[PDB]
Amino acid sequence: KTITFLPCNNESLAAKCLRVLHGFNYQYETRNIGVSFPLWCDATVGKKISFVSLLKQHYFVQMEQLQYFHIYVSFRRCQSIDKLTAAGLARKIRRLEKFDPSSFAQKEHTAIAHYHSLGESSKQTNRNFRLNIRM
Amino acid sequence: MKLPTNLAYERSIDPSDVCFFVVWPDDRKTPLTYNSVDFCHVPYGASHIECSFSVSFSSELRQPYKCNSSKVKQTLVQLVELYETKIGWTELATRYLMNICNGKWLWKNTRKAYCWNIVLTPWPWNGEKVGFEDIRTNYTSRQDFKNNKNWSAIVEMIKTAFSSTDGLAIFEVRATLHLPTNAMVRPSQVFTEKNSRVFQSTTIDGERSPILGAFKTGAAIATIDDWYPEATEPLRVGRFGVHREDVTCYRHPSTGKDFFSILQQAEHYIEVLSANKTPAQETINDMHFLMANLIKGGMFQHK
Amino acid sequence: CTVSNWLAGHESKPLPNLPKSYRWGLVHWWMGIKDSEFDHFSFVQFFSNWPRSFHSIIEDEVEFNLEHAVVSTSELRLKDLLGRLFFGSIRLPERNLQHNIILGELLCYLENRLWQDKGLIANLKMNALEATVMLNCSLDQIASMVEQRILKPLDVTDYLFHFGDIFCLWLAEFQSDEFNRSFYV
Amino acid sequence: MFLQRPKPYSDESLESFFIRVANKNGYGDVHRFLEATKRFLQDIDHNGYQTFPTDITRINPYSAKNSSSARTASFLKLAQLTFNEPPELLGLAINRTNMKYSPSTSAVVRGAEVFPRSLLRTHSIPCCPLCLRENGYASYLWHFQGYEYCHSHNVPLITTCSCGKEFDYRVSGLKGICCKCKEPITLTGHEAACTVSNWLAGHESKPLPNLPKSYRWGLVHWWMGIKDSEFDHFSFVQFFSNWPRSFHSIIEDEVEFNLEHTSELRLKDLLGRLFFGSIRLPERNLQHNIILGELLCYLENRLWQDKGLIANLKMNALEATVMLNCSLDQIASMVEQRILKPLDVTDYLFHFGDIFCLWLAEFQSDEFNRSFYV
Ligand SMILES: [Zn+2]
Ligand SMILES: [Zn+2]
Repeated sequence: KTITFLPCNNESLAAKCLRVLHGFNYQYETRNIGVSFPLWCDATVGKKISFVSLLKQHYFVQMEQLQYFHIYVSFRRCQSIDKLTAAGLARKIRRLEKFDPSSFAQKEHTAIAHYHSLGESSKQTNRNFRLNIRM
Repeated sequence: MKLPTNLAYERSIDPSDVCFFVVWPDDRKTPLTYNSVDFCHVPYGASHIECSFSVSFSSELRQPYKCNSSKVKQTLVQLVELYETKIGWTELATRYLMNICNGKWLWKNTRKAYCWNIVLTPWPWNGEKVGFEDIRTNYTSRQDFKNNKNWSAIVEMIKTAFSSTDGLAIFEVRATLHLPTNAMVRPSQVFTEKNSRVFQSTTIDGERSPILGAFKTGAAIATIDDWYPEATEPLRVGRFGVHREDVTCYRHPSTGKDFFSILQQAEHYIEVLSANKTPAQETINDMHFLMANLIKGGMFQHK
Repeated sequence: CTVSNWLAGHESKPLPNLPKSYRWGLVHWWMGIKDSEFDHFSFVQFFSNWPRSFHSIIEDEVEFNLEHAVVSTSELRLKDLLGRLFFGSIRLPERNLQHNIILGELLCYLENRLWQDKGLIANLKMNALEATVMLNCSLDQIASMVEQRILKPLDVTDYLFHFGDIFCLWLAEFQSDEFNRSFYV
Repeated sequence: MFLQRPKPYSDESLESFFIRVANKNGYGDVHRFLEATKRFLQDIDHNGYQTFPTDITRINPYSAKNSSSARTASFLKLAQLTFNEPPELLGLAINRTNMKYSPSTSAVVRGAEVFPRSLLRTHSIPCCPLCLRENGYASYLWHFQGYEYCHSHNVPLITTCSCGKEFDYRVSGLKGICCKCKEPITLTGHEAACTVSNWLAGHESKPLPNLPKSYRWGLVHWWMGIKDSEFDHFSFVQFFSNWPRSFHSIIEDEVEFNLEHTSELRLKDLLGRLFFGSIRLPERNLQHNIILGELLCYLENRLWQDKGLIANLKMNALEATVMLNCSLDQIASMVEQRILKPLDVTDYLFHFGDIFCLWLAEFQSDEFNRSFYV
C-alpha cells in the first residue's frame, strides 16, 4: 500500500517509517519487503511512501488516529558518500595503518550527484548515521 | 567645529594575511589544503599547526593625510600632542598588543584547542624572541602579560612608534596550535551577493591554502572599544561602533557618543587637557575613542 | 465528600491548602485533562501522589509528541510539544506561582531539562503572540525589545524565538512579587 | 571546573557569595574567579559568555545592558553543573522588572521581594564590621537606602574609615581591613532608626504593620513622597503609632486645602496627590497595600455626603484605566454598550462615583476588592 502524508518535513518523517520497518525485520527475521517513493523529486523525497513484497504495528496505528495519514526503479544505499566526509576520510586511513600518513592528500574537488540521505540512528549503540539513497 | 570637504587619514596598524601550515612529526612543514561548501580539517598524522603574519605600527595618526582647512589641521596636531603628554600611549598600546599576544586573531580556532603558543619577532630589537607559552593557562589577565620578562620593552616600541615622526615597529607573529585529531579549522570566507560557503585562499608552492584575511586580522587587533554606555564586551573600533552578532549600533548619533559628535567637541577637549586638574574617566574614555579612530583612519568628509 | 469539604474552604487531605479562587481553578483544569466531566475518584487520587503523579503525565506527553512529531526535531515548536499543558495552565485564575501549583511545578520540571538532550526544550520555537502570554506583556514591548535587542531574533505570527531565551528573559526583566521563580525552589 | 559550595545563607548578597566561593576553592581573589568562570562558560558553548563581567560590581543582572537574559542563563548554568550540591544563586541576584511604582518610579526584584529602583545604592555600599567578623559574609540590606542601622547590633553603618578612605567590601574583601592604613575600622545610639531596620529586615516591629517585605519598602518610598524630602525615621514610627486616624487627619486637611484654593472640580484637582501616589505600591493588593485600602475606606463613607461632592469629581478615560486596572480598548467598548455612562481620551466625561461603582461591578479580583477594609 501507499501511505500519503497530509498534515511538514518529508525528510525526517519517511526516515521514521523505515525505522519501524527496521525493527519489524528483527522480530520476525524477514528481508522480503522493500521500499520505494513514487514522488522522488529533486527538491524532496516526497509525501508518498509505499512498500512492496506493517500496518498492524503500534506506530502506524497511533499515527492513523490523528488527522495526518492515509495508509523499473531501484533505491539503494550508497556508503561511498559516507566516506566523502572528512571524518570518514580519517576512518579510512586508520584501517590502512592497522605507512606514511602525510603521503595521502585530499581530493580538493569533488562532485556529488543527488545523494538523498535519511537521518536515522542505532539502538544497539547510541550512534547516528544517514541513509544516502540514490536511484 | 565643522567638518571640511576633504579630511582623510591613513591607518597606523597594517596587518597581513595569516597563512596556515601543517607540522608533521620529524618536523617538516606543508601548507594546509581543503576540499570542495568548502571544508578544511587537520590531516590525520599531523602534530600541530603553524600560523604566521606580520603587523606594523607606523605613526600615520600625527598629521592628516589630506585636509583642505588649516584650522582643522592645527586642531588635530594639538590633540595628538596633548593626548601624548597628558594621558600617554600606554593604555592603547597595551590593548592593541594583548590581541596579538593572545589568540584573538585566531577567531574560532582557539576554540577546542589543547594549548597554543605565540612567538613574537620584533624588528628594531636585539635578540631573544619573545615567547608566550601555553595561553589559557599562563596568560589570562592583564597582570599575566606584565609578568613576562620583556613586556615593557615591546609596549615601549609601540609608544615610540606613535610618539615620533618616523616610528616603524614591525612584529613577526607566529602561532602554534595543538588541536585534537581531525579537528576543525575555520578560515575566513569570501563575500558573495546571494551552506554555499567559499574560503579565501592564496597560493603557497603549487597548492591552494586557506587564509585568514588581512582585513579580518585588523578587525581582531582593534576590538578595544568598551568605553560606550554599559560596555558589556569590547567592540571593533569604528564610527558609531557596531556589533555584528546583533545588528545594532551602540554609539548611535542619538546617544551623542559617536565619533562625529566627539569631533565637534574636539576644540573643547584641548582646554581640558591643557589644564592641570586630571580629566574625568568619562572624558578620557572619549579621548581613547577619539585616538583609536584616527589610528583606524578613514574618510572624515561631508557634503 | 472530600472535594465538597475542600471546595467549601476547609482543609481536606491530600488536597492542597489553596485559596478559594484557586481551588475552583483546579476543578476546571482537571476537566480539561480527562477531556470529559469531573470525576471525584480520580481527582483525589491524583493529588495523593503529588507532585510525582503530575510529573508522570508530562513525561508521557513529551514522549507521545516526539514520536508523533511531523517536523524536524529542530523545527519543533512549543505548541507542537507542550501546547496542551503549558497554555492550559497559565491563568488559573492568574500567574501567582505561590498558589497556582500547576504552573509552578511545570516551570520546576522545565528548569532542570533546558539543556539536557542537546538542548531539546530550550530550542523550541515561539511566536511573538505566545511570547506575550508567557512574559505577561504586550506586543509593543516585544517590538521594542527587537529594536534595542534584549531579546534576540516584524511578523507577529512568525517563529523567531526560542523557549530557553524567553524563559531567561522572564528571569531578567519580567518577574513580579507573585509570578517569579522563588516559590517552587 | 569543579567547585565546592560554602555555608549557605538566604540573606547573603550576590557579591558576598562569589568572594566566599573563591576563598573556599583556593583562588586569589574574586577578579580571578570570575575570569576563570568566563573561561568555563566559553568551553561549554554558552551564547553570552563574552558578556560575563570580570568586575564584581557589575555582576548583578540589572548592571547588564543587553546581557540580562544571558546573565541569568549563565547563573542557572553554573548552579547545575560546577558544584557537588546545587546552590541557590538566582535567589540572591537583583533582577530588573516591569513593575512600576507611583507615579512612575521603576523597580527591581530579588527573589521573593520587590525593591524601589530609586532606593538602590549606587555610589558606595556601607557595611557593619561586627557582622563581617561574626557571620562571615555581607547582607543584601546594605545595598538599599533607609537601612541605616544594624537590625541585630544597633550600630550605625560605616562608609569611611578613620583615615578618610572609604571601605567597600566588594573591592576590599570580607574581613574588615582597610586598604590605606590596613587596620580594622573604628565604629562611629538611637531607637527610631533601629525599629525601621528591624522592620525592613522582615521581623515584627511595633507599631509598624505586619506586611510582606515587598510592601514594607513601598511604605518607605511613599513616606518620602509625602514629606517631599528624604526619609525621616522619627516621624515615620510616630505616623503609624496613630494608625489609621493619623492618615485620616491628612486627607481631611488636603480636601480642606483644595476646596478653598464646585461642579467643575476634577479628581486630580482635589485628590491628585494622595490617590495617584498610592495605586501601585507595588500593586493593588488591598490586603497588604494599607494606604490604598484605607483611602478607599475613607472615600466610601463620603460619596454622597455634602451633596455628592466626592461622587461628582470628573475623570478622564486615561485615569479611569489607572483605577479600574484595564485598557483603553475596554473603556471604548463600555461606551459602545454603555455599562459606563458618559471619544476623546483626555476628556472629562466620567464621574468618580460612577467609576467607583463600576469597579465594584465589573473589575474586582481576589486581591483588589473591597472585602479587605470592611
Ligand atoms: Zn551589622
Ligand atoms: Zn583606613
